[PDB]
Amino acid sequence: VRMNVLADALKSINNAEKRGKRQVLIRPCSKVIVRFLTVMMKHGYIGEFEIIDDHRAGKIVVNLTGRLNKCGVISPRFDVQLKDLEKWQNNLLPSRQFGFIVLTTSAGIMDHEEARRKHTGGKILGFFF
Amino acid sequence: GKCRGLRTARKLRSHRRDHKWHDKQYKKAHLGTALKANPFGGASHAKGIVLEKVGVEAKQPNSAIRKCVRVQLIKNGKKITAFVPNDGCLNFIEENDEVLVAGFGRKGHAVGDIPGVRFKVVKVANVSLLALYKGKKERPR
Amino acid sequence: GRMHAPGKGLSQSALPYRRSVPTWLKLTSDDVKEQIYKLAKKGLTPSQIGVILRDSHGVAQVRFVTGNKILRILKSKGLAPDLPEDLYHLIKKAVAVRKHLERNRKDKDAKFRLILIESRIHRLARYYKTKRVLPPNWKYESSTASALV
RNA sequence: AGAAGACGGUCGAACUUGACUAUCUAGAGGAAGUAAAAGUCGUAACAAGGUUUCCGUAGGUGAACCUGCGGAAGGAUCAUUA
RNA sequence: GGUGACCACGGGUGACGGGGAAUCAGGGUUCGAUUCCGGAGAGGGAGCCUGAGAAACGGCUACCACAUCCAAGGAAGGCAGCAGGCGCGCAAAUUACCCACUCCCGACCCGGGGAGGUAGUGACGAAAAAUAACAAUACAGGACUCUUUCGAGGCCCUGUAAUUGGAAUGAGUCCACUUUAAAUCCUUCCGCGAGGAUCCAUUGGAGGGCAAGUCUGGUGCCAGCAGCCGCGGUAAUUCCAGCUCCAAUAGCGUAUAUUAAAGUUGCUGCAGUUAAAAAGCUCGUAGUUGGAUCUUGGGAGCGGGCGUCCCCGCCGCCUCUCGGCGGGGCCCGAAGCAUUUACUUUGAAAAAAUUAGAGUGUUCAAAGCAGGCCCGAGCCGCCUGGAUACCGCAGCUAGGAAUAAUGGAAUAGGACCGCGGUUCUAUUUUGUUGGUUUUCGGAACUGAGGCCAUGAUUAAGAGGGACGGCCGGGGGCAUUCGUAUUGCGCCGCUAGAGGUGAAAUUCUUGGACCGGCGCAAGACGGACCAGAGCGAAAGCAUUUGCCAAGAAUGUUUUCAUUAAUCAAGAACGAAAGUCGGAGGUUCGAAGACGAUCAGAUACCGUCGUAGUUCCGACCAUAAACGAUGCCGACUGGCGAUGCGGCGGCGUUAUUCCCAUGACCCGCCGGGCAGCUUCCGGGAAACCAAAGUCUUUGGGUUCCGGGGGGAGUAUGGUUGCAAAGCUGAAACUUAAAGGAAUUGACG
Ligand SMILES: [Mg+2]
Ligand SMILES: [Mg+2]
Ligand SMILES: [Mg+2]
Ligand SMILES: [Mg+2]
Ligand SMILES: [Mg+2]
Ligand SMILES: [Mg+2]
Ligand SMILES: [Mg+2]
Ligand SMILES: [Mg+2]
Ligand SMILES: [Mg+2]
Ligand SMILES: [Mg+2]
Ligand SMILES: [Mg+2]
Ligand SMILES: [Mg+2]
Ligand SMILES: [Mg+2]
Ligand SMILES: [Mg+2]
Ligand SMILES: [Mg+2]
Ligand SMILES: [Mg+2]
Ligand SMILES: [Mg+2]
Ligand SMILES: [Mg+2]
Ligand SMILES: [Mg+2]
Ligand SMILES: [Mg+2]
Ligand SMILES: [Mg+2]
Ligand SMILES: [Mg+2]
Ligand SMILES: [Mg+2]
Ligand SMILES: [Mg+2]
Ligand SMILES: [Mg+2]
Ligand SMILES: [Mg+2]
Repeated sequence: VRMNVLADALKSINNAEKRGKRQVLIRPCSKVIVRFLTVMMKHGYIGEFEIIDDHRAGKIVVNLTGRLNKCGVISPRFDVQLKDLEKWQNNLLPSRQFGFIVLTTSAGIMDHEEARRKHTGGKILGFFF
Repeated sequence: GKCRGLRTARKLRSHRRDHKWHDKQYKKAHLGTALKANPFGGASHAKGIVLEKVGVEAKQPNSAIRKCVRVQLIKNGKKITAFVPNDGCLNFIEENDEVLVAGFGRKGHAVGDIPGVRFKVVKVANVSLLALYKGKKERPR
Repeated sequence: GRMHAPGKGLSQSALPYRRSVPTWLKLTSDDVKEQIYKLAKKGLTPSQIGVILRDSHGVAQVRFVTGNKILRILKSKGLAPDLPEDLYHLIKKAVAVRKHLERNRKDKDAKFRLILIESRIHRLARYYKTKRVLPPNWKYESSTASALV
């Protein structure tokens, strides 16, 4: 069933941007969704998303742009110990020149660059690039 | 698909464990059989006594007689055919003469022709065929 | 796609944004709790009350009119049933399957619909044991079931 | 003080007979496989393989085999012309 | 009583445990008997003395197991100390010299140490590194310059030769010295010590993988070659030889264990339409996995780029009931404690060697750890090192609270001198000690009040549960009918008919076949019947009744995380098959004959047993097949149809309309299906899904790792038995196979 609500959503926003779809809604919604999408907003990977408030769960509607090649999700949230952060961002991103492993540490949800500035580890969620 | 979860380190380990008794190359190595079966008791070469000289008929596409030796190994008393490599060297080896027999390179496969012959002769009465068939060291007497 | 059947259907109820009462309604939190009250008294299930109250009567949803949901209104006054309405509907059903199985020992079909039903019972039961509405002891028994309805 | 000694008890190698399990092997004679690869008797299969083929089960048969029943198409018909 | 599939218990090991090793894009994989740490045993056990300290083996006591001398009464035996030998063995050193170094025991500066060092053996292995260089010729060439080219000047070159030529050196040998303990070895050097014919480089190759000759001899499917592919049958690029070349090269070969290679064990990270492969189906305990939802925006400042936009310290809470740095504060000392963790970050602790890696003319390097210097040595001495990082998990400490669980108030409770009643008992206090009773301080208990905006998040395009009107060859149990079929009864007429690539056994004037009318028994439910229906899969169709059960839709019905998949364990499971029983309609293994055929113990015929038919037990398998696990998400079209709903525009009917109902036209959910396409997949065939996969991981179940041997043997278990389930190896084997292509033969 709905186990992981990212994988759910991120499939459907990778899986639109292939078709070139202009915008998409994501059915279940969550806090973690919002908080990881707002990360994608900063590096440009999407445009402004506007969350509907069906009284229950939430829907979102994501303005897409052309720019997202793929976003995916590492499904079990392994615990990343900062020394490993490299070994991951080697084998999970296309280059050292862009690509963003979104993860979730002590000091909020954020990309790997921002966990490195603050010097924290934590749990991998996914990656967009 | 695969089990993929996070407290699934065992279902995984124990999965990748048994699905090696379906590997062939480990069930030689880790089972028992091999050490029990190969006259060469896990041992690179072995010494044995030449009990007679036997020509073997090669596998159809290539007709020829191969010129091997029935050996009996010391350590086991297990018998053997070993193809005496290189031309006219069977001529050297006489009966009842102590030979150091090594493998063929296929470790169990019989090589090419020589149907069902894993072993090749190397030494003969502490000499080495390579020295004899070159004519460097003569036959001892 | 359902617990125990292939049919992967969806047909469900669906409420609006709005929750605030819809102004037809007179009654008030009291006169609804006066009426739930008299229906449960007469002998109806917490579902069945919610029913009578909407078709004939007026309340979209009790929950919105009063503070709490029907069961709590019965339970906090002590008109609530012995076991959950939701469960003895399964038990009553089981005992009905039992009966004709006991006359017709050929019905292979009835011998899921029993096994399934039994299993949808046990399954239910063992949260009602962790949510602690049932005491940690009660158990099905075929024999004692027919009585329990 | 005090040796040799003797009654008792305790750990207990050892020896004798059972039990188990492990491992390893002796064996009259019997039946497979493989080799392997050129003998005889057919010709089962692949072409509509001359009998669409195959599964399971059964029964039969010098041998492939054959025949029932239920299947399968991996067919030799994606159709049969209200 | 304790342990157990979070896999105990049982068995095995080519198992003394760590520290590391070689491998290695990241992750592992195997090895670690190996000098450092930890353990054990001295043929095996047991017991012993003695000892602080031992159950001590360079003690002894037996026994067992071994074995020596003998005067035959007796006696002495323990190398898994060092040397050595034997046996085993594919597989491993000298009866060497010594306390000089490091250390230890002693009563001890003084002896001893096979601990240890030093030699010898020593392609276990690692480092460095000769096996020649150079001038001039003779030439053999080729970039400037010169020449139309041929030629030449020549700064450039390089090939072979003459060695023309001397120069240089080491390998050796050996005066001498150092070394050391005495040597040896090394480092130092006198003296001798290079023209190849020497001071002499070999091992495999020379078709390809794979760098290197269809050079030349010989053999001629032999010998032989060839890890695989292969060559060899009279010119072999393949054998044996010759010459030439290539690779590495002082090393180099084959023996096999093992790692990459292996995206062929796949955590990262394989696969399951057909290639090896998804249980027949379903339930289901462990396990794994599980929606959303709860402090924030914002404030105050310092600092980058009147305000706006990045960048920092702040607004862990509570306590102060607790310390104190006659009444104090001030806040640290204590604890509510981080709900209870999981997580993350910082410490501390992590034996050295190894490792990573600071520093360093070991002549470099493996190494070594020193060295450097100051110094003309008058300095009678200075200066610096012996860096650091990692060190899993668990354990310890401290920050953070991103996510994951987990917790707290609901048949009432937190606090609020809120108040009392009951009891308790501590101790200050009555100039001291006892008694009684108090006040008070702290428990415990408990009457009765005040306040607390006093407590339930929502209902999942999750689930569970109620109700509604349909729906459906879903299941059972009754009941009813239909034909044909054979059987018989009767009657009519008459001689052939059935069967067939043709015929006969067969049935028949004892009148068969045919015709008619009657009964019979059992079968099976024709057309209607469909990419139509239902169930789980086996699955499921004459009428009617009854009996439960179910999907779907409908639903501002209720419950509220209850769920998915699931080892283990259950329910059902064509046919065939088996025990019971009932029945014998046809068909029909087996079985009998006729033909056909070279034969047919086959097909094609004619009989007909078990069984197909029923009721009762078992069995538990299919090509049980969509050769597609189940749940969950997403991505395009377009047509149709089953059900339910909804809406509309029709009308036939049907009535005055209606309600309907029957058609039409839409929409909506979930069903069975179709086509179409450069989504995107896909080896290919193909596939709305086999799509979302090097852009690798939504959850989870099963399961394959070349083919056979083999679904065999053996073991276990179930079964009355067929058999079912679990399920090896030796051996052999190079492809077997799959998808598509041309062929070519049906
Ligand atoms: Mg289920
Ligand atoms: Mg096949
Ligand atoms: Mg052993
Ligand atoms: Mg010994
Ligand atoms: Mg000891
Ligand atoms: Mg002892
Ligand atoms: Mg000794
Ligand atoms: Mg050796
Ligand atoms: Mg020594
Ligand atoms: Mg070396
Ligand atoms: Mg030399
Ligand atoms: Mg080659
Ligand atoms: Mg490997
Ligand atoms: Mg790799
Ligand atoms: Mg594979
Ligand atoms: Mg299936
Ligand atoms: Mg009919
Ligand atoms: Mg099972
Ligand atoms: Mg059956
Ligand atoms: Mg039957
Ligand atoms: Mg019977
Ligand atoms: Mg017949
Ligand atoms: Mg099967
Ligand atoms: Mg697939
Ligand atoms: Mg993958
Ligand atoms: Mg295999």
